Amino acid sequence: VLKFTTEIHPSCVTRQKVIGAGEFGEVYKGMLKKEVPVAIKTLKAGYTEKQRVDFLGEAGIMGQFSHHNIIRLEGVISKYKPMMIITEYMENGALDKFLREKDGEFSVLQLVGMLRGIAAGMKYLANMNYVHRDLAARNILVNSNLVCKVSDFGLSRVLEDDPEATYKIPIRWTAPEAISYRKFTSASDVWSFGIVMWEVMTYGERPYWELSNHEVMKAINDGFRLPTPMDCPSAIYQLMMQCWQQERARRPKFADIVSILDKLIRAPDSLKTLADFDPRVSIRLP
Ligand SMILES: Cc1cccc(Cl)c1NC(=O)c1cnc(Nc2cccc(C(=O)N3CC[C@H](C(=O)O)C3)c2)s1
Repeated sequence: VLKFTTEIHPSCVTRQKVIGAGEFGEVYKGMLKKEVPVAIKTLKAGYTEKQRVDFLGEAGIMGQFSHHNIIRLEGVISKYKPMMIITEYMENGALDKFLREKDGEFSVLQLVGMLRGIAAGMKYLANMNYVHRDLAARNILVNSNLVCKVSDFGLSRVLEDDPEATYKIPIRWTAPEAISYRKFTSASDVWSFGIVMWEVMTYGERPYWELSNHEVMKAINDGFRLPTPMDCPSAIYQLMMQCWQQERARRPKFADIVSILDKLIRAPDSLKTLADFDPRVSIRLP
């Protein structure tokens, strides 16, 4: 896969600021030689064979894709150490943190547009035979045009690197069959997409609040589902609910999701009809 990747010389790359970090490398904002901003992920000397395969495997996978809603690879530094993966720079960072910092600042149409973009990237990945396994707002990046792009690619590194994945998966974003018998498919990614819809429409509320992982699994198995967000179009809540069908075959495909979201956006008055919100509090005044 790496034959598809541009090998970039280190003198073309300036790291400027740390924006992410782990035990074996960091992510930087930087510039790439007409200079352009880029994100730069490093792998420090001493890495194992498995770490090298996982790290360059992420770039190898990303280099196979060309889609507006999938993070673009610019190239790699593999002939010098530390090794680096260089991608486009998404100026607004991770979607979950972005929404929590911008609570209430977007229109419903803007939020639905973000979901359409995520769904288009996921339809592309699914049709390219790539199962994400860790779809969540924390793994979507947002640029200065409000474009949302799917990130976090690889094999075993995806669930290994995510702190939300517990002994190892991120339970409350994961479909039942993936938890119960390890069946990860594009239809389990659709379940996750339903969770991401709820994260977007709530401005980054944590799914299921303080329920424990066991309590979430028991609730889902008993037929409970997340309640409607505040100010959520009825069509959007119906769509996320259908993503959470227990029976995999009843879930929409991403092709259906993209189609529905595009129709709603193109007739935006459809989004003015809101699902009823069940208040958890009662305020009464004489
Ligand atoms: C997705 C991917 C896979 C492998 C290797 C790499 Cl280099 C990448 N690309 C990335 O991780 C990223 C691309 N764009 C990113 N943007 C980003 C991430 C986290 C925070 C921010 C952000 O909003 N910041 C605002 C304050 C600070 C700044 O102004 O740079 C950081 C931006 S991360």
